[PDB]
Amino acid sequence: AQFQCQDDVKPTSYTTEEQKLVDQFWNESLIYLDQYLKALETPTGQCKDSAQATIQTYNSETGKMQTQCIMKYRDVELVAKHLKAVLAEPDKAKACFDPQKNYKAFPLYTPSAHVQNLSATSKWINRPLLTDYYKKIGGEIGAAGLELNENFLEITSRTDTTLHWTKDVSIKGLPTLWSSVGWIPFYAENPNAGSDRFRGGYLYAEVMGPWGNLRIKEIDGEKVGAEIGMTAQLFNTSAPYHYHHPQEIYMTLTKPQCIDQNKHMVMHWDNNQFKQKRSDNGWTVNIDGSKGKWKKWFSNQDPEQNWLTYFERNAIHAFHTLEGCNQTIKNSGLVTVWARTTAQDNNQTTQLCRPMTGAKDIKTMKPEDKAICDLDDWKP
Amino acid sequence: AQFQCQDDVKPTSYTTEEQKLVDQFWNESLIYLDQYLKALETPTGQCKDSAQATIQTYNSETGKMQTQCIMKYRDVELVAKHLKAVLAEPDKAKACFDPQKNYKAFPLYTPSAHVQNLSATSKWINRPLLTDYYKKIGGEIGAAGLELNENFLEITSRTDTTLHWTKDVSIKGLPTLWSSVGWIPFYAENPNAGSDRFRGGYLYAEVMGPWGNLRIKEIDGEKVGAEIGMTAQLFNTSAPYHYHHPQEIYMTLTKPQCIDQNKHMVMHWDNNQFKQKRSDNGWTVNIDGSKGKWKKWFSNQDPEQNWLTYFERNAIHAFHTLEGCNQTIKNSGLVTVWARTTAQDNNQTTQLCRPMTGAKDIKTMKPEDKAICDLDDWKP
Ligand SMILES: C[S+](C)(=O)CCC(=O)O
Ligand SMILES: C[S+](C)(=O)CCC(=O)O
Ligand SMILES: [Zn+2]
Ligand SMILES: [Zn+2]
Repeated sequence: AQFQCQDDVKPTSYTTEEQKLVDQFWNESLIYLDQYLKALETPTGQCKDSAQATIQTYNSETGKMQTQCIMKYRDVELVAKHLKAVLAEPDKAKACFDPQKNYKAFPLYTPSAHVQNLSATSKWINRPLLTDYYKKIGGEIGAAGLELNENFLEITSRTDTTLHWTKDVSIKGLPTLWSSVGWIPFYAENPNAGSDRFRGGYLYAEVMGPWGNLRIKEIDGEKVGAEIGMTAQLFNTSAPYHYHHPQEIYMTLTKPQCIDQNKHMVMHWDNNQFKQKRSDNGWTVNIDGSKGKWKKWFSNQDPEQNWLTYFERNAIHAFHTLEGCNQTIKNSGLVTVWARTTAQDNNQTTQLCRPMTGAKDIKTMKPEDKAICDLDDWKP
Repeated sequence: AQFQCQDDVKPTSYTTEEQKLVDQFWNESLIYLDQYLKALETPTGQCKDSAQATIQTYNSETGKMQTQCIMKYRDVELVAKHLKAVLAEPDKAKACFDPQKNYKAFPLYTPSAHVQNLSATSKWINRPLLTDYYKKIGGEIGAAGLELNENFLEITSRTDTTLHWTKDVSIKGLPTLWSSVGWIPFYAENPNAGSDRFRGGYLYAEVMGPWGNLRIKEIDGEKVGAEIGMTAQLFNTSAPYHYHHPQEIYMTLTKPQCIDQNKHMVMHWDNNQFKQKRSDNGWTVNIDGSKGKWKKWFSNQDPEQNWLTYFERNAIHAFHTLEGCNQTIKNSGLVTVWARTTAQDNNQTTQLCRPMTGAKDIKTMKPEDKAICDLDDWKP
């Protein structure tokens, strides 16, 4: 195969010792991507040829969850094809890999000195620390950011990978990877993202994709849409409803402490539980989960049975960690392997549904509050 | 100096070709022993006159590791004294060396044909192969033994000796030594030794000592206690707690792939973490590491910082390779330079702590399981 790297991949030269740190980063990245391929292709449930993914937590006509075998989607097929080419010619793909030590586009972080201490690679990369970031921010956002990042190892180690992975892909099994990838406080600066705790208590990182460590633009003339990484959301937080053009996959790693520790919702934009109105090149979708109506839209997540979910384009989705033992546990949360399949086409912006009532209660947004989602059409 | 060999050292005539093969073995043995001497005597840490050794991974009064400058121990001073005499008059000491080609006391092995082929000496010695030994045994012990011995060179080559050794003592630098010494599956036939994978996945060999290639009984009327060799323990294994009369020294060669790949515990018999009751001519020591209490007793091992440990008489110890990247790595383990200092006095038996109850299973013992150690007094 012929790899064309992204345009911000630059020639690099390392000392003998530095190259060992980069090679360990690369090797664990390759394990992550081989396990990712196996997670897609290994059959589960009643699917004969690939993994059974939840595509709607609540189908309006059936009143139950809806699944699909994940390799039925052409975009997922292409992700698998590109991972296979990467893994078959790793020396070629590695031309497109760098540790993002001097990445200028935007800041990338490491949670804490403790996390940094997990690997010589992470100490050498020397990203700014999120403990420093949230000390400067202060307030309730800073308190949530400190709770997550000062306890990041413990939160992210509460995982069970034994059923759907043949190698531990968590921070315990791949500590150089998790300690060295660029972590991003994606909601800390966004007032529309809801509560102070959710904004300070959310992080994600990208191993592979247009902004990750492995940045391949094309393989054999095909645009690489794969964007793979991880996410971490502190316990006792709720987020507003989300939607976006790119299709998205989540594999839950967290071993819950109670059955309803981690709940999630995904429903297609044209689901009859919502009200739709055509708009200039899009849809206005009204969501009304008031008076307990929201509860049936949310399903419990775990790393064995309800572990895999696939979001079609503009599907409405949310992650909810307020119920049950979230009111008593400590240093806990929701931790996933995350991906998007079409990162190089359409609009990648993560959109948030807004209060039907207005910016005023934007901070107290939960799944029971009536919301409005302004969807845009995508290009075929 | 005057050397008196052990009683099973016999005179043997060699052809010119055989003597050459014996000589190469002896020459690498002398390098191994000279490096051993330097590892004891070269100051490290805050020790001014000799190497800083860990003697307790967890002191109960301080809650921290405890160290000692290793030449403060009179038995270590005597190993150093006797190594110096060997190195000063190697022709005299060579009278007590033989390749154990026809050693009668018990079987000695070579891991595999591949390892055997690493040196003309080992091909000539023609030990029985552990690949053959474990094919016959079969089952889960045999599967572990084959995994270790089919991949012996890869496992034992994952070493970094640059910091504390001036010549590489690993298989990569002394291939005749490592391929020719007699390897022993010390736990393969011991039903008390714990899991089937630990039992098949353990090996040690003895260069110098009462059962080694160099078998000196006395130097200048002093009994030589020195017993020096190497150990290999396959990854993803744990062993029961150990104890024994002879003092013991471990120098870690494996370069870990995660900071917690290779963990060890050593705590003196009278450590207040345990409960002691005076028994007949000994001490009953009860150990309770349940509910995570064991974790603080175990320290990470590497060849640079926590590379040297010294076990006082009857000190409880264990080596634990279940954590972290042991759930992700392959063809890996823990490899050490091993020694005992008083191999000619008291009871040399390696003792194992047992499960607290009759219902408790040996095949599952891990550091977290309550255990009972029946210690015997030594002769002062
Ligand atoms: C925070 S991420 C990794 O951009 C994905 C968030 C989402 O849209 O679900
Ligand atoms: C003689 S052995 C097989 O090294 C005993 C192992 C130990 O007690 O550390
Ligand atoms: Zn999303
Ligand atoms: Zn021992």
